[PDB]
Amino acid sequence: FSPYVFNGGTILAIAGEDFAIVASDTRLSEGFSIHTRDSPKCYKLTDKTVIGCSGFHGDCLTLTKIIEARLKMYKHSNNKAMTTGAIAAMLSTILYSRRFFPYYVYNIIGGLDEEGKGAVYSFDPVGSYQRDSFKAGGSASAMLQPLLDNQVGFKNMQNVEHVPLSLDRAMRLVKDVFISAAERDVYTGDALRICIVTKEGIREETVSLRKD
Amino acid sequence: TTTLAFKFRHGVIVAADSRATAGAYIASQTVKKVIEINPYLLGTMAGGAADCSFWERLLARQCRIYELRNKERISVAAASKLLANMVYQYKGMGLSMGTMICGWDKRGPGLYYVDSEGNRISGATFSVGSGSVYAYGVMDRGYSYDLEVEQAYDLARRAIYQATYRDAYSGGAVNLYHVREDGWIRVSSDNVADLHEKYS
Amino acid sequence: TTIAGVVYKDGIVLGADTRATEGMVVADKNCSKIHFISPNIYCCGAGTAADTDMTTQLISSNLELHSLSTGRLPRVVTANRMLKQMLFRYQGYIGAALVLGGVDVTGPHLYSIYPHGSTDKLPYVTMGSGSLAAMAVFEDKFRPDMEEEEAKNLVSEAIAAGIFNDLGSGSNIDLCVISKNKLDFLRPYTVPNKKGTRLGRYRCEKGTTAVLTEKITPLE
Amino acid sequence: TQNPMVTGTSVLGVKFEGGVVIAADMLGSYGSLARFRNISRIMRVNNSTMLGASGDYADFQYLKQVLGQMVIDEELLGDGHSYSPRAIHSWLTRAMYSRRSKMNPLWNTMVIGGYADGESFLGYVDMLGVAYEAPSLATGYGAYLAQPLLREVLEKQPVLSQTEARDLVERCMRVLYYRDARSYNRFQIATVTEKGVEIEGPLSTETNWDIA
Amino acid sequence: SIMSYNGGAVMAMKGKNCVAIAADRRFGIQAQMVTTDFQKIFPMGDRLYIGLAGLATDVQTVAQRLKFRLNLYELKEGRQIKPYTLMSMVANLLYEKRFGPYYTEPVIAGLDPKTFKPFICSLDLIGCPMVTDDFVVSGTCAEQMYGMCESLWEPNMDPDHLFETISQAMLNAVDRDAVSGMGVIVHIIEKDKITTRTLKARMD
Amino acid sequence: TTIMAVQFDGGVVLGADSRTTTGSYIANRVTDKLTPIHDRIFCCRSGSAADTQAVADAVTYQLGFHSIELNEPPLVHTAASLFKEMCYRYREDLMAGIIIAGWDPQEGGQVYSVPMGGMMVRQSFAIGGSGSSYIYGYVDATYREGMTKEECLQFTANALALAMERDGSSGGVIRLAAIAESGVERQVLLGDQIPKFAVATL
Amino acid sequence: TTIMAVQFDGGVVLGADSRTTTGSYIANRVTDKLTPIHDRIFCCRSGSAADTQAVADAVTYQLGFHSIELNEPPLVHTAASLFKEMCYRYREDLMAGIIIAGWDPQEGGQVYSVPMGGMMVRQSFAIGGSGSSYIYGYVDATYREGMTKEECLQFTANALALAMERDGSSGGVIRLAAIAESGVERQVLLGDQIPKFAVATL
Amino acid sequence: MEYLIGIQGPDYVLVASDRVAASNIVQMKDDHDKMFKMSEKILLLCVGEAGDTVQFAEYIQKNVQLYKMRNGYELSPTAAANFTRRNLADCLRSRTPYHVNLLLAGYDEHEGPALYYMDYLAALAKAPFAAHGYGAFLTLSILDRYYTPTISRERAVELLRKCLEELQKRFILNLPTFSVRIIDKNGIHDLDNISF
Amino acid sequence: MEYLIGIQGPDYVLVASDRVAASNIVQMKDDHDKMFKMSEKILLLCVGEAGDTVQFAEYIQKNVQLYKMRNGYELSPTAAANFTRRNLADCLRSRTPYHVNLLLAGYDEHEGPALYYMDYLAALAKAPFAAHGYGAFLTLSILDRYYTPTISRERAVELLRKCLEELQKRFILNLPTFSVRIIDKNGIHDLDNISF
Ligand SMILES: CC(C)C[C@@H](C=O)NC(=O)[C@H](CC(C)C)NC(=O)[C@H](CC(C)C)NC(=O)OCc1ccccc1
Ligand SMILES: CC(C)C[C@@H](C=O)NC(=O)[C@H](CC(C)C)NC(=O)[C@H](CC(C)C)NC(=O)OCc1ccccc1
Ligand SMILES: CC(C)C[C@@H](C=O)NC(=O)[C@H](CC(C)C)NC(=O)[C@H](CC(C)C)NC(=O)OCc1ccccc1
Ligand SMILES: CC(C)C[C@@H](C=O)NC(=O)[C@H](CC(C)C)NC(=O)[C@H](CC(C)C)NC(=O)OCc1ccccc1
Repeated sequence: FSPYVFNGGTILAIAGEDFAIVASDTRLSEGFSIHTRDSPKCYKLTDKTVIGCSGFHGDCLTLTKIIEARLKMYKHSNNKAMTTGAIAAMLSTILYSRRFFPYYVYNIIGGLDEEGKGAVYSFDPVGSYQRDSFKAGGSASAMLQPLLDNQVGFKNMQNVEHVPLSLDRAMRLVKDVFISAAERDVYTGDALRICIVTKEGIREETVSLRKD
Repeated sequence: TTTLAFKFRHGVIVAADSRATAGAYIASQTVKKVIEINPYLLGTMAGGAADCSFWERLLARQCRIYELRNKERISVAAASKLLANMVYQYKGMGLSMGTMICGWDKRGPGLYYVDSEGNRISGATFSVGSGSVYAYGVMDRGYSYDLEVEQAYDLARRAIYQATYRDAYSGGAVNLYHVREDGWIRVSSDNVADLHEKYS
Repeated sequence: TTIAGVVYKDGIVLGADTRATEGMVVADKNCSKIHFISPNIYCCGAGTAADTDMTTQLISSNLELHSLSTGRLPRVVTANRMLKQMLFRYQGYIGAALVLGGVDVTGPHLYSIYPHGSTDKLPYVTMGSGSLAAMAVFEDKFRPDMEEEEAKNLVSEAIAAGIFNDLGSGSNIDLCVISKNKLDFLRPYTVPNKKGTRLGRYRCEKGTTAVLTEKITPLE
Repeated sequence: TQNPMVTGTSVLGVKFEGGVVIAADMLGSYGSLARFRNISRIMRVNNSTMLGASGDYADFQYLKQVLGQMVIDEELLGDGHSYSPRAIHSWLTRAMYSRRSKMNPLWNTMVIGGYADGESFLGYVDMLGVAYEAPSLATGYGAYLAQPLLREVLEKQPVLSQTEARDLVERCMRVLYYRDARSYNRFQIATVTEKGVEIEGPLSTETNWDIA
Repeated sequence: SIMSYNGGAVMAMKGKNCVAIAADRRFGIQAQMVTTDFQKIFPMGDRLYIGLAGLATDVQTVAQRLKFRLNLYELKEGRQIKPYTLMSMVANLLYEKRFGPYYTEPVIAGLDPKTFKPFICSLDLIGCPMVTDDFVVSGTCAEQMYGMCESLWEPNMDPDHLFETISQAMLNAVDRDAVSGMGVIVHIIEKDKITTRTLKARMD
Repeated sequence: TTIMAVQFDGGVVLGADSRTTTGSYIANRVTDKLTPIHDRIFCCRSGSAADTQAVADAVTYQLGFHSIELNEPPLVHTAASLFKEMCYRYREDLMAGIIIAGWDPQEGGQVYSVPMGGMMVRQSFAIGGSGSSYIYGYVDATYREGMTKEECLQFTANALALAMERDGSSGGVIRLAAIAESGVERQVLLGDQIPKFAVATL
Repeated sequence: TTIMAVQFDGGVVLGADSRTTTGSYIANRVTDKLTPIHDRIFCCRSGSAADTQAVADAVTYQLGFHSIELNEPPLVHTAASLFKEMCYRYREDLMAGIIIAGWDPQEGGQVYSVPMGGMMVRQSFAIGGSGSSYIYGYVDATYREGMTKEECLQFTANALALAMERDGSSGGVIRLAAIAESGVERQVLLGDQIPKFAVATL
Repeated sequence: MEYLIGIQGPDYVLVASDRVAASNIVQMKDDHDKMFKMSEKILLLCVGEAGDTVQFAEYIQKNVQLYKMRNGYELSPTAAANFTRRNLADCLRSRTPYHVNLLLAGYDEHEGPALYYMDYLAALAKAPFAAHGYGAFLTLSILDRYYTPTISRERAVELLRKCLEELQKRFILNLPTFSVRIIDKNGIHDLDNISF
Repeated sequence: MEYLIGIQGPDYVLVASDRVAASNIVQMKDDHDKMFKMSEKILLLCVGEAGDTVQFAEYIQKNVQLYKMRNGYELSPTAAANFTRRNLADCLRSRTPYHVNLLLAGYDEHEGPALYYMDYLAALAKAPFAAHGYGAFLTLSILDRYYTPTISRERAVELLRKCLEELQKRFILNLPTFSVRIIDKNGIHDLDNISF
């Protein structure tokens, strides 16, 4: 008996000056088969925070329910909603509690900081987390990170002006990167769920990818 | 990972790289591997990122409870013993954690190497990580207790740079801290790419 | 891989997907899985690409030497016997699952060959990781003695089932129709899936990449 | 079950307009041998929920007892509150994930079908806590043989009638008999509607053509 | 883990009447670099080249054994090899070792010896050829290289734009691979010239 | 797989299911496991498809050359012996259970079971395959000496049906063959033609 | 081992072989695998001797205390439920295939199969053991609804005899018990009393 | 393990090798020589499994010496490095593989000094400086920090000393003496052993 | 491995330990002390798996120092050896075994000098001289050839230097410095370190 199964899934998160974009594909798979062509991997935790989860869907469903309970429990004892950084810190402890039987999940939290700026925190299966400006996770993490490092980071490029990232360029980059991943990753490619966090709230958009 | 620490005439110099890897995939090149337990005590992280980060944060919370209860900051020796005793309880279970606890106590500048395999040793110069061997050669040929502060800073940066060059798992920026009686300071975070141009 | 084959009233319709994958990453988005064995015989191949593109190539050479000596069109039974008697002496070490189909002097003949040497002459056959999706379409819609357009729509529907339901299958649909009077190889028969349009321009202009050294060798 | 014993084959479910229909063969195989050929692998939970299970039949019989008692218990309260299809599906996911985490899994893949509040529920629960909802579901070899045919129809015509849904199931049950070696011709069909859950008798796919 | 022992990355891209072939330059054992100037791309004709990634012994052996056959073919047939024939030849050598293969996957970039038409290709470790009309990648950063070339490659790129694309794709992909890099070399093959450039790359 | 052969005064009746399986998948649902090695000698193949097809092809070749050289119809024992020779010689590289039954002008209708391992034994009736186990008590209880081709054809059809209903690796159609001096008559039982037995209700 | 239980209007007929074996050695050649759990509820045991005996003792202990408190003859479904509950809670520690058959004033004669794993099914006729594999076809061709107690006795005898002739772990004598409201009637068939089927000798 | 080091200079190639032969926990020899004279201007420093080093090294030496006798001239450092690589690579997939890590060093009157690093898998790389052994991990960085392409033969011996002093301080194995030789236009020259 | 040697004389016990803390091919410390003071007349030299050595040794040290505090007198070298052997044998079949090889050296006014040997299996052996490590295989024979029950403390340091110089010539590991301490009626005396 093997307690884990890779169910596929790609998650991306880009932080801006007033917006944070968490995005994911909507494909659940087991082996060379497709369970559902409509399973988004993004979850709204607060009006200012969304988490993306990929790996073993059994552990993903459990962790999100554990996180939602812990968020309500923090509000009951502290009389205030949890910050994106507080959720990032708690997740690291919730993940390391299962160090000897880890949750096979890759988590990227996107939200606004207490100053209203975007905040992306990337997490490893057993805890390790870090604030980043952009992060891809899941099946096509290695196919999406390189272009984001070049376009959003402006790396390996000379004589190029480092303009601040607009939401529109961020939106177009997210869509373009997922279309390239869909053409080369077999686990990514049903639809794209883009969730955008701003002062107004978490707007959600869905685009179509390629059905195998 | 290449972490370095040496005790000289003007205190203790602590240096590290910034690369984190998931296999042969560079997950990050901006990881902070030096933990500020107190304004005067710092820990370095080499091995499992989650393991090292979790137990140094547990040591920081334990060292604060010590200051509140005993109205005095823990010694570098007492902090290293807590970490060693904590990790010993899970010996053989697979924790990978190589660390260096550096600071200024009432006995003066202190540097301790605590591993997840039960090792706790004091010393003047330690280097932990996959680039430790590469860094030891340079720091040893340039180490001197009577080294000047700027010479000590340059030695730490060169030793980390020469290891980021020979070790595939080490790279990013050399982050340098200087622990002194007034407390540690963050001297610099130079990228190895700009140091390749300087050292050539 | 989704390779399928059906025997209709006038001949045989073979079909295949066009995706090759190394691990869980796509390597070729337009591979040819239908191979020429003889002017009257074609073979769809699934499994190790190098094995299916060498067992077929060697049998095509041997049936050519046979047809030059005999002076007669090759018989699909000769290809099956040659292919099976080779796959057997390798005990499944050469992983070549194939759908051999052709029309000879005795009519149209469709066969399934497995990497160990087993063959099966059947009216409809499917192979590859998309075989059961394709078989569900054939066990639900196959009717004996159909027409070309009806039989071609069936093999495209079977290939689509594997392309949209299998993860090792995808890209375009190729169909090879063989009659006693015509061999139609429709390589890009149906292009069911396409890459989305780029929304942002990421072109790097001259000067973006810094070079350390350059050497231009003039060619005559 | 660390090692499954007498087990059932595939269970199919498709949501039509006004309810859901599930189908299962009435056979329990003991490793190739068709030992028990008149066992129901479908269960009526409440008046709005029905459960079909694949895998160990003893593990399913245990669940029929626990879920059966849970429904009797809530009815004794007489408070006008009843477990809904999504609540039973939520409970089964937590039940399987807990057992998998104890390394003692219930070897069962279940399809929950339900109709409540003019809304059709069709959920999937595996033995690892992997759960999802879909317009059509198929367990075991039904995933590689029947789901393709079901999904093709549910794409051109997203909403099917009860007659169109029953016809699709009978065609998928026929294909499963032809290419599944653990399948039996005698099978049951269960439909949940506003009129409650009904389980059809020992139906046969005598629509088996054999042009050998 | 027999291909990540020595690391490596090679990429070939098509342009308008021009081809490009780039390679990393690091030679290392597991995590130790030994040299930063190892050759992985070898000339197989005036406008024909082959980039080899995998075990470094296999890169050198396959190149040398390919030159043996190529020089014999060129002298006997009295003509330069056309890009497609070299691919068929490499496939024959690699498959002759099907049960006990060379741990190297080759990319061929060249212009037809007469029509000067761009040809690029990739073969597996047992010799399975795949001709593409866009780009071909091979190495330990292949996934990173796929994502970069799928989002940056454009049709009918000129010689200068082909250099800026193959170079940017190689530099950002090897920067996410720990066992690949220590320099990048790029050969732009055109009808009248072969420009070779070394790029400023992270040496970490 | 269920293969069965019975001898009658004048010939032999042979029978088989029609199911090929890769795991629990039915690769072929209409397979012919009754192969003709010569004009009046057939084989019932069980076990590995590739191994059984290769050995049957080899024996047909060797038996064909022997018959043209020795200008005389082949003996059923000779075919069984050539099958035994290969199946014993490659017993460690071949999974093949075979029943060689046919009619010869000298010894009449003969049924020979060359099981796995390479052993060869003449039998009044022979059964083989994964479904053979479920019908051992039936064949032992229903077999009677002096049966006819018609009674023997019913015995084979009834026995194969019971095995095909209990063995998952057996099923499809029942292919029957009757070999006698007159010739070889082949018959396929499908659907309601396949013998049926009532299930219980409790 | 071969164990069989058959229902009839008024009661059930249980039967078993008598061979306990360790490898290919027969430790007990006259074992009784038919154990009275209560006055009109017996269990046919198959699998591990120690596990079967331990479970039958525990269920007899529990059923007896239950019947004393309730002050009523116990139900065969209650006996089958207790066996299933213990054989499912300890499925990984016990190798116990059991068939519970008996009579009760409510549902009359009832046969329940509790195979290894812990599932329980009410059946018209149940067969268990390593010899059941050979009698599946025979029991599916000769079972007829409406059989009398005498016919059910003859049916069980012929079935157990056929499996004892083809299974190495089965043999000895055939022990049969017919339970009804009148009571239990146990008998042993030895030697010639055991049904005989002519072996086909060429 | 055993230690091999090579530093290529503008007109010379300096090589050093440890002089210890160990059984298990005991050094059975402290005057061992791991350098073989292939030609008058080519040296092969070989380390590896017992029996495999001399069997492969003596084989390459007798074949390079046969070339000089058969052709009247000697093989160049590059030809010798390639001949060695082909033989080590052609016995890798054979049933008799040689576990040997080598450092060929030679001086061609035309191409000048050359140092070639080869691993047991038979990967040949030309290097300005290279080392073989676990001690290479503690010394390659000292060479990278101080090696300059125009290093003098005097400064080359000083850097060799810096690297061997590092082995005495940080290495866990007692490597006390080192055989030091240099190659140039005038041939191979034995230098004093750096002992500690 | 680490080296421990103890030589007992007519009225004293001389002990020595290597001063190196290694970590995979590297010496991370050259001034390590493997000797723990239990009383003013008993020394415990512990070597073995990391953590187990300091964890077990500090436990015995604290329990011995607790006995002096509660009883006003100190435990004998023999009672300390027996107490240690019990604490290692009880943890032997436990889930937390300690892998520690130890030499206990102590002096009692009545029983005089005493040297005890204990292995990870927890066997206690009193011996005139003893050693732990792979270097014991090369030094116990020199101790057997030159040891006399009436050896002076000056001739004893000479026998110790003969054993340590044998490690400097035949052992494969670099053990350059050795701590030396003597116990007598006047307590433990730290003699100069024997370095090479
Ligand atoms: C602890 C510091 C040195 C930080 C960091 C820098 O090297 N550590 C590391 O990179 C090493 C990688 C390797 C040496 C095992 N340890 C690590 O844990 C990192 C974790 C993320 C940073 C990717 N790499 C890794 O493989 O973790 C993935 C993982 C996931 C689940 C369980 C265990 C391990
Ligand atoms: C004509 C078809 C056989 C081509 C296609 C269809 O199956 N091949 C495939 O899909 C298979 C996937 C595998 C699951 C069989 N992929 C491949 O065969 C690819 C070839 C592409 C990179 C061009 N090569 C490959 O992975 O071979 C590695 C290998 C090496 C030695 C033995 C076995 C396998
Ligand atoms: C002898 C024939 C009449 C076949 C007959 C057996 O009795 N029926 C069967 O079902 C046997 C079952 C056997 C494994 C016991 N089937 C088989 O032997 C199958 C048949 C292949 C054509 C798929 N062979 C097999 O499993 O290995 C060959 C193979 C090679 C590649 C992929 C899948 C299968
Ligand atoms: C007694 C019935 C439950 C059925 C009985 C008859 O086969 N079962 C058995 O005999 C099984 C068969 C199998 C588990 C090896 N054998 C057994 O349970 C053991 C074998 C030991 C290694 C545990 N046989 C044995 O030791 O004999 C004990 C015995 C002897 C006589 C009467 C009752 C019990």
